[PDB]
Amino acid sequence: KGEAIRIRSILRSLIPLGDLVGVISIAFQMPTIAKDGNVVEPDMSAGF
Amino acid sequence: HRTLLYGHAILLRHSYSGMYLCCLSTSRSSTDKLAFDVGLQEDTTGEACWWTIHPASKQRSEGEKVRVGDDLILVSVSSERYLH
Repeated sequence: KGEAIRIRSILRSLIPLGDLVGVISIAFQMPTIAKDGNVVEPDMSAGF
Repeated sequence: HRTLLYGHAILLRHSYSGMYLCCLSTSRSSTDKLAFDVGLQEDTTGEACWWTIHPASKQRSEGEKVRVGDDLILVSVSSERYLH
């Protein structure tokens, strides 16, 4: 369908592939064991 | 010999070259990565050549007679982008 093809092409023009790949390549910050033994958990509502 | 109407696709042939105005779909993309470029192509076939008329003025409406000297806005059939 030409309409669907046009819409998909428009969305491809809107969003580059490399930007999506880079955002996927971005890595989260890591929970880590502290000296006392507890887990310091990054606040997720303020992070990636 | 047909009478032009608002909201009707039109195909333009350049007088000198004999080619047809269209959206190239290949863009220099400076400033606006989203927009395409506009240029001539030889082939008649394709949705790129055709452009849809729309009434810029509020008084004119879809299906109305086309004025001789009225302001006008054209939208590319291929990507729904105005001649900008």
